[PDB]
Amino acid sequence: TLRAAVFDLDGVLALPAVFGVLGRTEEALALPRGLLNDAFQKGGPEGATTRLMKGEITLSQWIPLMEENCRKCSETAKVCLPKNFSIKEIFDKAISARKINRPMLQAALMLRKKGFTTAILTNTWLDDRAERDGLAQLMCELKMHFDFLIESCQVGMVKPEPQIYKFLLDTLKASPSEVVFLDDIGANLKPARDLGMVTILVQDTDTALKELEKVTGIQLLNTPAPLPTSCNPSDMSHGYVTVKPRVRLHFVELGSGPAVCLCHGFPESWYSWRYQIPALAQAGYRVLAMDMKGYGESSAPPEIEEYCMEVLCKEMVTFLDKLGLSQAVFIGHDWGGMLVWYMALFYPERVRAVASLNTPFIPANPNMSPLESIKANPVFDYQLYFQEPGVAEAELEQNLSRTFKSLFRASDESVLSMHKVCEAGGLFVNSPEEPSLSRMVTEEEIQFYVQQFKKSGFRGPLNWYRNMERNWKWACKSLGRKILIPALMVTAEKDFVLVPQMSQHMEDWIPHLKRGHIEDCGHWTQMDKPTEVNQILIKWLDSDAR
Ligand code: NA
Repeated sequence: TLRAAVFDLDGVLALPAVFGVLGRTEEALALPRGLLNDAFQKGGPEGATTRLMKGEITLSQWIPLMEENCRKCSETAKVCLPKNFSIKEIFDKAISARKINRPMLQAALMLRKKGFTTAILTNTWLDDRAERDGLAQLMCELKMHFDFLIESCQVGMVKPEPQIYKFLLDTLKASPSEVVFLDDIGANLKPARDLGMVTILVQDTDTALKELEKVTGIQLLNTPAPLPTSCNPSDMSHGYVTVKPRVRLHFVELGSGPAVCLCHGFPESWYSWRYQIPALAQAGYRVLAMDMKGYGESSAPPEIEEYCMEVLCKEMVTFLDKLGLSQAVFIGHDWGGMLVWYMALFYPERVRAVASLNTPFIPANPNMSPLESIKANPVFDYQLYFQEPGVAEAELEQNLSRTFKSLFRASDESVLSMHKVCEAGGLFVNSPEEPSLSRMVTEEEIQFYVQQFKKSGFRGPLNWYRNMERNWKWACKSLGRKILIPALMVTAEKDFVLVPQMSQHMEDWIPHLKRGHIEDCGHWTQMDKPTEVNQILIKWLDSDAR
């Protein structure tokens, strides 16, 4: 019968509770027990703290009223507050120390995944302190995971008044017996129990989650490690820049801080970074996840030479110029990784730092045609199949769902071997018509790629492979250079085309190179091991890109 879960903020979704600082301050200063808690609740429904929680006044206006209450309580107790006593300092530290209670958030996310409507209901204030950004960030991270956020200072009602509970039920569109309500303050839980709500008094998180699990019948404790947060395309900010007549690049943008430009490979999308975008934004970066030229909402001109590396790099420089960005960190995967190494070699002044997933940096050999180098490696046979215009386009466009379901597979799920493709007659000739769904992707995720590729198909994307000679002549101009800006190379153990061993000589040309390595990871690094990718990238960005 339960179909809604409501959580308090202080002491439930975030710990240590700010309210607990009154007791901790009394004990540290050896003040009479309850002195600061009595000053905080002084006047009850008519006192300063209720006015603050209803939004009548702001936190900075309340701070001197709380201080006056502290003195009235200390005078009646016959005691004295310390010389440097500061309510602002006490509250600044408590708010800063209070972090998200990750197991409680994990449980709310699980209930929402199982069809529950979730909400945060909190008695809170209008924070106008100089340090208010810290709590604004915490609220942004939390609220995105809930259907509703109800704050006392916005609605002009406070717990435990009956009106805020009726407002909550109207918001949830639910009868009280269909709601579980979690709170750490017994008095604020009482009105919800009177209406008939299932209530949980939260002291330690583990016991609260055992009660929640028992009453909902859903496993919440001891669960497998969840995936990082993903992106819902319709919830993102979409940006568009014209880099030349007829050529417009699309990107998704999230976060504040140093600009980080994510460059996908073939045949992908900005959406290939769906697990990285929220994580990097939360870590303090302004993420720009591109639809590379030829893909998604970016322009896809038909000419092969529009996709040579020199042109593609010049366009990424123009993209930064139009956005007013002097630099960005460039992170690439597959063809995007090849692009970011050439951005580092030709435009180091515009690249704050560079990172590649899977694609190594191997200098061009000026004594061998790129055609002969490609012919020498059996795993690169699919590149020769992609050379003749129209052949691979017809195969890849014939059934888009089959194409993405065949390509996007973990290392132990393959249906396509990248060798003997020309002799076989195509990539999918020994592959099923209706491939099974990989554990890495849902049907809904495959359908997003299908819809993106309906616009321009595979001509633009395949043209990235049709400039081997042009790219080789341009790369040969850089053979006397080294990459001396901050760089990271991430290898994937089970990518059988871009094998880790191919990156072994990179330090000869990038002497200060940093590395990451992902075990049991295939070609589709970002979606195969997203937790590991996020950990490696954030660690590297925080040490080398700030
Ligand atoms: Na072949």
